[PDB]
Amino acid sequence: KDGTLMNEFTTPILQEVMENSKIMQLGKYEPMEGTEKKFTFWADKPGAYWVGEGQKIETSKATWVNATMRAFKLGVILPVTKEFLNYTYSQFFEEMKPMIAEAFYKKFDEAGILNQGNNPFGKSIAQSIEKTNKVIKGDFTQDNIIDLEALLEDDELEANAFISKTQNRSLLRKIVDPETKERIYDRNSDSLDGLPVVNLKSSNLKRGELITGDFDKLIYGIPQLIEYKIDETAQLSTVKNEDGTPVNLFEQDMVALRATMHVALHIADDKAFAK
Amino acid sequence: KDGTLMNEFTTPILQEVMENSKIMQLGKYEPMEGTEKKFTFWADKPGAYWVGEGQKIETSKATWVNATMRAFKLGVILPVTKEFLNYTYSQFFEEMKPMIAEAFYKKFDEAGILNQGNNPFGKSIAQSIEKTNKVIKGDFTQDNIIDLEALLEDDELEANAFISKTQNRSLLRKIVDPETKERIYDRNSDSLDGLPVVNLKSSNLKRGELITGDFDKLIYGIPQLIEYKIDETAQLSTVKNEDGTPVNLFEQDMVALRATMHVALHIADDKAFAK
Amino acid sequence: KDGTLMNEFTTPILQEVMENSKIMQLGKYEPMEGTEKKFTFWADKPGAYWVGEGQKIETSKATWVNATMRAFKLGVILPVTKEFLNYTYSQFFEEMKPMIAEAFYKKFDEAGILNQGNNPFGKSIAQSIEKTNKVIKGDFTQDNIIDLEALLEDDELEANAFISKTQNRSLLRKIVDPETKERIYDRNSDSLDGLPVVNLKSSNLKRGELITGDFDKLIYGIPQLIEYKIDETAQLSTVKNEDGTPVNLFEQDMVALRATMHVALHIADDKAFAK
Amino acid sequence: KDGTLMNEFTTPILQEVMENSKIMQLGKYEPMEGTEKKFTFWADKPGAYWVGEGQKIETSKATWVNATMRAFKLGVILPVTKEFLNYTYSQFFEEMKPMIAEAFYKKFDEAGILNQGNNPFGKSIAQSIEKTNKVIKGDFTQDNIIDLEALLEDDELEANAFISKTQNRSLLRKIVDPETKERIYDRNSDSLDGLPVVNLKSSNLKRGELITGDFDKLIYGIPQLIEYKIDETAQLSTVKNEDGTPVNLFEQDMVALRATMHVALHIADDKAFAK
Amino acid sequence: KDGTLMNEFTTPILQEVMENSKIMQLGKYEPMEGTEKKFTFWADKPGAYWVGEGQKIETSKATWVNATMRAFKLGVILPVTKEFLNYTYSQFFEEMKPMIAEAFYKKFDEAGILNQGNNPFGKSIAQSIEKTNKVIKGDFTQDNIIDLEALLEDDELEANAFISKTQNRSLLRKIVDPETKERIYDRNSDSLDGLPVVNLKSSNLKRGELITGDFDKLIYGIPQLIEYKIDETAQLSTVKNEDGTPVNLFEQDMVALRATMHVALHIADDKAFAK
Amino acid sequence: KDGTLMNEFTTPILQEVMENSKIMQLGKYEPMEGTEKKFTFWADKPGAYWVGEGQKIETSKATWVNATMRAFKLGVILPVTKEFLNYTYSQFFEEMKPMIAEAFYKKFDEAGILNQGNNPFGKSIAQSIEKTNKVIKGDFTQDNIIDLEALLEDDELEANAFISKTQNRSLLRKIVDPETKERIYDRNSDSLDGLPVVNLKSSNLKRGELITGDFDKLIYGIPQLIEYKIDETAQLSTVKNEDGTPVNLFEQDMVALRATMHVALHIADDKAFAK
Amino acid sequence: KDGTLMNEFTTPILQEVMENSKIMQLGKYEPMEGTEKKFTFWADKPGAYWVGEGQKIETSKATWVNATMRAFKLGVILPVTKEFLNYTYSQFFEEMKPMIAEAFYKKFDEAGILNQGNNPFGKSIAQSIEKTNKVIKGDFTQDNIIDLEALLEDDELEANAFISKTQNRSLLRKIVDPETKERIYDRNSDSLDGLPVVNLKSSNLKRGELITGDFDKLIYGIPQLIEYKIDETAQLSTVKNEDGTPVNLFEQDMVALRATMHVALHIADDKAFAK
Repeated sequence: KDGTLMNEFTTPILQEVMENSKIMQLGKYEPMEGTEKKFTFWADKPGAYWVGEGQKIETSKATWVNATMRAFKLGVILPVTKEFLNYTYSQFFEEMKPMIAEAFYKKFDEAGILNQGNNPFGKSIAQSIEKTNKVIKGDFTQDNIIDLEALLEDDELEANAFISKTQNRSLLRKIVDPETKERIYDRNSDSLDGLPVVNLKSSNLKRGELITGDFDKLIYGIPQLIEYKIDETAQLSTVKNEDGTPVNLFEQDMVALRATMHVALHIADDKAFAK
Repeated sequence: KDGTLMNEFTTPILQEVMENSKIMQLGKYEPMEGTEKKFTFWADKPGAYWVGEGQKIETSKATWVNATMRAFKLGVILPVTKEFLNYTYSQFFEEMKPMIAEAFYKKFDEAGILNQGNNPFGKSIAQSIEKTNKVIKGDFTQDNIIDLEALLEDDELEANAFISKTQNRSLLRKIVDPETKERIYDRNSDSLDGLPVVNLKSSNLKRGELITGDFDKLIYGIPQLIEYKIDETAQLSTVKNEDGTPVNLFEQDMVALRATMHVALHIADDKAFAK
Repeated sequence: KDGTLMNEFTTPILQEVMENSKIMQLGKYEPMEGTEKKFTFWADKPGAYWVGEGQKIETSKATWVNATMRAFKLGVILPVTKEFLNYTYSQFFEEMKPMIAEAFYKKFDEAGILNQGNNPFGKSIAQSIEKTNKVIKGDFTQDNIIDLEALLEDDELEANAFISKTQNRSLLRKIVDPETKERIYDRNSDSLDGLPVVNLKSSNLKRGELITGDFDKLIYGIPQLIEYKIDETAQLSTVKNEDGTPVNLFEQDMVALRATMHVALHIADDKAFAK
Repeated sequence: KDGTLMNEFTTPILQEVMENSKIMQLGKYEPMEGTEKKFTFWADKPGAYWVGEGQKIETSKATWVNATMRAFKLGVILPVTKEFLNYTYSQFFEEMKPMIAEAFYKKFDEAGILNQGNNPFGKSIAQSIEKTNKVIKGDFTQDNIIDLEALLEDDELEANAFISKTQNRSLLRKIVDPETKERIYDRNSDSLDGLPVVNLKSSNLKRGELITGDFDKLIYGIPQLIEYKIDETAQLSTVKNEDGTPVNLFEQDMVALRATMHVALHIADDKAFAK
Repeated sequence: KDGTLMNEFTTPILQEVMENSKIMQLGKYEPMEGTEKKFTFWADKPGAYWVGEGQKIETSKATWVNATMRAFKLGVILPVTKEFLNYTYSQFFEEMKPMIAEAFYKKFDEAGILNQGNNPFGKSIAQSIEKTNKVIKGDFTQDNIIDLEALLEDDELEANAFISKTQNRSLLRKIVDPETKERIYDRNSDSLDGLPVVNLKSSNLKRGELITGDFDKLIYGIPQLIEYKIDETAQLSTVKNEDGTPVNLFEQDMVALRATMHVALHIADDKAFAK
Repeated sequence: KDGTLMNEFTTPILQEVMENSKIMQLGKYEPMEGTEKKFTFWADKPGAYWVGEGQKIETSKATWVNATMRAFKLGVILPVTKEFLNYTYSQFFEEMKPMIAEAFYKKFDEAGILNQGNNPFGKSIAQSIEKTNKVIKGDFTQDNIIDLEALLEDDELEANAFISKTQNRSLLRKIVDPETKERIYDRNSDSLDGLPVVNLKSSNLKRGELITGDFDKLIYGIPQLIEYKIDETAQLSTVKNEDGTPVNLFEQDMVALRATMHVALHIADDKAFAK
Repeated sequence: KDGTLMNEFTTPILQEVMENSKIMQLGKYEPMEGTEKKFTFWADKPGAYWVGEGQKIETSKATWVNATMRAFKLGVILPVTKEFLNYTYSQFFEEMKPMIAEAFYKKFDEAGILNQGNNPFGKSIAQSIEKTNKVIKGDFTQDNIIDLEALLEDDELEANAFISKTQNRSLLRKIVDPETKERIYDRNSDSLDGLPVVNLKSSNLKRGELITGDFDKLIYGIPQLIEYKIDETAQLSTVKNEDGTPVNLFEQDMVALRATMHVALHIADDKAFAK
């Protein structure tokens, strides 16, 4: 069990959607360190004569919580000896240094886009649904999607683009208005009211389109580094038993990433509710 | 509390609120205390040739009380001490003068278009609801929006621009007529039915566009500051707080912007009512 | 009486009603001395190898209408004495030449609809409704508006222009036809109706919309006149004995305009009535 | 009694009546005193290796009628004295020859296109409605208008041109269709039907479309010279007493016209039903 | 009595009906009256370590059919005596060959389009509708016309051209269509559902949408004059012979046409039915 | 009964349409039986200054099917004696190789896209559509057609064209989009949204189109092999009766062309709702 | 002659009428439609070194009343014929306009000072009767005249000149008493209390002297309308008595002016009372 030589390559199933995950979130400006904060609150009070009204404005909301990339894998442990012996599995791990790094890049944006993904904690849509009642309950319609865009507009803002899941994109494109097109019906993605939609692969989102405005994407950069020591799930091949093993044999490259997502005031959400 | 070495940042909202205050209201400039407005009506003569019938009416309108801009409080006082010590906070104090100037029009629009803190006797919606009930009850529709414009135009007038809210912006986009697909909100130009309409973004207005013809903007400018003594004083952790608290040293920045608005006694409104 | 300063004079409202009055109801500015005449001829015969019988017609038309003039009188009584002392009241009567012109144009255009002073041959709409039925009680419809235009087109000649009030203009824009291409509304063009529509603000019409074939308008009259009262509506100033008679006046400015309205053969009529 | 100086007829209805009276309604006009039209019916019979029998016969129909425009009575009698004295009335009588020429077309169309105007040697829609019916009377609708074209195809198998009536255009425009085309005419389109035809003035027919395809209106019509003796109607009063009609001195212009209409059993007529 | 007289017969609208039969069929001319075959094709599907099993064989259909063109009877009896004395009636019988050819095409088309026309064995419209429900029963609709083509597509056959009638053209135009464009009878291309449709004169049944795929055109030729012996349709006393023998009279003018048509079960003709 | 030689060949306008069915689906050809496998996402870490997660996906995919062109005997029994004696039926069996190839393309597509056979079985497009439940309930409408194309583009890559069944193509031709453009129809090439829709002759597919772009199509080659010794009996008789097929010359040739198809869950299809 | 005049002469004692014009002066001259507001005293107190406490006040004047000068009665009618015929009397009427200008100033000053026949509310004697009486009169005395100025000084007001009638001037200057004080007379003008004062020609009582402090002068000019209309209001006797109707003949000129005197808080006035 676990240890066979065979040619394997991953293509356009998850890696294609991974590269555009944070770009769909619209990461306006990438900061060096997690210290980006908004200060303006805007204060004024109108009187008439012989009166002095006071005004105060001071705010700071910085986002800094690094999320690591994938370490040495249990499946790659059986393939590590195949990497040393054959050229096929070595090129597979070298392609993984970009493919699985993109998967770590995908899950980092998914932490903000979905509440179930916990890494950044208190960022984008994950913080939006809990703090503000922006999510519309029920079936996503052409009028309901514009009503979802109203929730993003309610906090003195405007929605840029709506992030769509693999199953949520079908339900959004199915709905069409009484007279207006709404569902595009040509080649382009179906718009909620006017703004274009971008696809983002998610595990939590199934029905309804969530829209994000201004939430920054800033990172140290998801890389790859070859190492000998990594503690995870135990793996054994022949004449060996592993219980507290980490440093003994090299399985896969311990990739390093330090990513952060800037928190927004209000971002739109949509979900199907049944009782 | 400390309050030292901080970077002040402004979000893209103050620039939009300041420009739309008088532009949506169509406030004509007048260099006088209060306001003066005129209205005239002439009479016609009979069919038979002998003598011509005279008597012609002349009516005048005036507005009172110009709302003054609010001075800086304890929040800006903590930053002004940092402005004297640090180079970065010194430019922030001058930027605070410009931000409050934008907020001065924001309070003027709240007093002008809405009845949130009425400084003038005719406050668009307050002038409508008290004198002539032209407001349409119920949900906003494309047929109902033109009918709302019909309510203002019936009393010898014409609808120029409908003041849009944050929730009303996307509510107009959702609205569509039985035959006509026109709504105008997602596009660069937004109109109620045909004639151009600008968004006001007010705390008092909840849902529904409110049309208005002519108004006034007088003697308005920007904040004048040098050295000011506070009267009431907001509660703060930094520096001493007292009942008769004022500062001789640089802490508070004074403001000077007085403006008054006149009503034509014919303006439309829209609001949702529960069945 | 009070008195008070005139300050300023309005022009904005009267300017729109003055220009559109003569062009309304398909107006023709054709020069006529005293009265204009129109004639029509008809013949009918069929037969062979026998005596022939023929017929001939000669029609006569008359249009005799007098000038519309208005003095300063009881209406501008507080401004008549104020003309000698204040600069605003003196310039008011000179500017009233264009304001009373709007009133002189107001009665001439209203005579086509109905009006109190019927200078013309009855009324261009009332005599047309008595000759041919076109008006329907209830509510004006978009399909019915095309039928109303066809109602004038059926008798004698095809209709070109449809006259409408300010309240009717907003009501016609609210109305939409069964086909998308058929309905024009407020969104497309200045005119709501399909055919050429002219705005005429009058108390006699008040939401009706009636069409006309072809009617002529001939106007000639200078606005320069000054005399010591003739009509006398109400007493002025109150300081001397005896009040009522038109004898002895301090200041009065009269403006005359002699205009004759020529009757059309066939026109349309439409009015709304509550059930 | 007493008529001088003033002359010239405007002729608003006579100008358009001459164009589409017989020219639009009928296909071709081939000049003859008694024109004859022919039609052949082909025979066909199929069988298995036997003799083929089938009688084919050609049926011909002749049309001969002379409808001349007569010299005018009563009206021209007062005008003849004015023609001899004044140059204006003499030129008016020569222009009346061209006006009566249009009236001769009006009398020809009344008994040629319309049902029973002068009843000039039968034919017209009157012959079609009595012998073969083909009218299908009812309410004027979009389905009923197509049924009029279908009635011509059911009896003779020939497509018919649009109606030449202005009073029927009012009933035609009021009709609404499920399709976007609607078919209304007058507002933008020349004709509601498939083919294009101009509306003509009707004296006998009140309401309903007069659609006819293949027809013949052969004519030899021209204005004739005025003679000394004529008797038709009322005699004119002057210095010498006269009661019996003979003219003697006064002259009225006649016309020599021979117009005939040919039938083809393909004409549409609509009539309103009320019980 | 039937008196012989010199008269030229008109070609009328019947001359265009000749080309309709072959154009609606859209089939190649076969060298002789025989048989046309079509393959059934297709074999059993995929399988490893298994038997192949049998496949379908080609099936031939009957293409040869008996037909006859009728000769002129007692209808051309008065014309035969006029042919001997005058050159006009003699040239009329030679020109009647083209008229008889139109009748010869009319009999062939009547079998393919209708059940009332009896000539060909196994009617194209009648037998196909009886064997399988392809023809629409009830009200004529634009959506129902596509449904008739869909019934033909169920048997793996695409409709090339729709068989149009003069009565059916007005019925198809009156039917409401979901599309904003709308074809309506004929404009330039004339389409029933999508592809181009040809008009055909049909006295039998009529007033219903018909569609056709591929029907055979066959060799026959035109008229062959002999002027001897006849079956005799009308008996008469002096104009025609009582006994069917014709003796030596040249009223016969024999015609030769033995054509045929064979088509697959795809063509269907809709018919109106009363509830 | 009766196995007589006819010496007649039947082909074209049936075999040509079936050949373009399976190849138009667009898939990469593979040398041996076995599909290309792709790994599905590697797991990621969430925390900083910790061990990190380690998991990688293993790729798995397979496609194995051996297709064959069937040897005919059920219909080739009479044709076997005709092939051995006459050159026409012998050349017909060689031309039947192109007919069997059409069946080989038909069986490859019908098992996948329509699930008529179980050749693909596991990797069948219709079976995958049932497993995914992406099918739209109801009639094939313009709104449903755009939703069907979007259903594939949401889950995976956007499909090129929706696979038609000719009968479904005609029903979809009746439906047209909201914008001024007809969907598919019969202009030049039928298209669902982008690329040209491939019509496939199917027994299972009748109404509703399935959209698949990334579906594999691979074959061993073309079907051509020798004929020797009888197998699988359906019908065999001429002079002596037989129960089981053995001995003598073969009726039609069994031909080898092993084809297999792999799927990636893209097809959706549409089913009509019945109550 | 009664009405007829040959030689016209200028009016005697012209300097006395001009002296009354200059007498109506105490508190400047300002031209307006009504009365202009004059600000209060506003005093300030020294108090101490550090604390700065004072007072500021503003007073307002009510805007009312304007001047008028009317046409002369009876005597003007005699002068009307003389002015029209002779150039010398016409120049005398223009010189009479300057004499009536002196009378216009005389009327406004006299009615304000005595009898209260002015339109102006609160002036000299009318101001004393409404607010507070300063001096009581019975017998003319030197001590009583000094007490009148002391009564005005008690309400904080300094008098510059005491205007009085010609009958009261001699009584105030010279009085039989024990000791005489303050008279002047020989220097420039006779004094009542101890200041130089001008006497005005007015219809006033001989017993009782009046004193003025501050009263505003206002004017709009003199002699505006020269040509007179119909005379009816004035009582005429010369040449022809006018009561009802009168032709266009100028008798006397109409003069236009506007006067309003500012109401003083303290003004001295004395009125005679019986014992």
